Amino acid sequence: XAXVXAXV
Amino acid sequence: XAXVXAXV
DNA sequence: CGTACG
DNA sequence: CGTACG
Ligand SMILES: *C(=O)c1cnc2ccccc2n1
Ligand SMILES: *C(=O)c1cnc2ccccc2n1
Ligand SMILES: *C(=O)c1cnc2ccccc2n1
Ligand SMILES: *C(=O)c1cnc2ccccc2n1
Ligand SMILES: [Mg+2]
Ligand SMILES: [Mg+2]
Repeated sequence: XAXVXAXV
Repeated sequence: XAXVXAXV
């Protein structure tokens, strides 16, 4: 759920 | 994440 | 690095 | 009730 590189 | 009634 | 429902 | 990444 975080999007630091993927945002899912 | 489960969709038993919303599916999110 | 943790968000997302009826 | 539990899922979703590079
Ligand atoms: C977001 O909160 C989140 C949490 N755990 C994960 C595991 C696998 C891929 C994506 C994820 N996203
Ligand atoms: C994004 O592409 C990405 C990849 N690996 C990580 C590891 C831990 C924290 C955040 C990350 N973000
Ligand atoms: C799915 O796995 C999941 C987990 N917890 C939640 C909390 C709030 C809304 C949606 C949710 N979805
Ligand atoms: C779906 O609409 C819905 C509503 N509340 C719940 C509570 C517990 C398990 C599954 C649920 N599904
Ligand atoms: Mg985890
Ligand atoms: Mg929970």
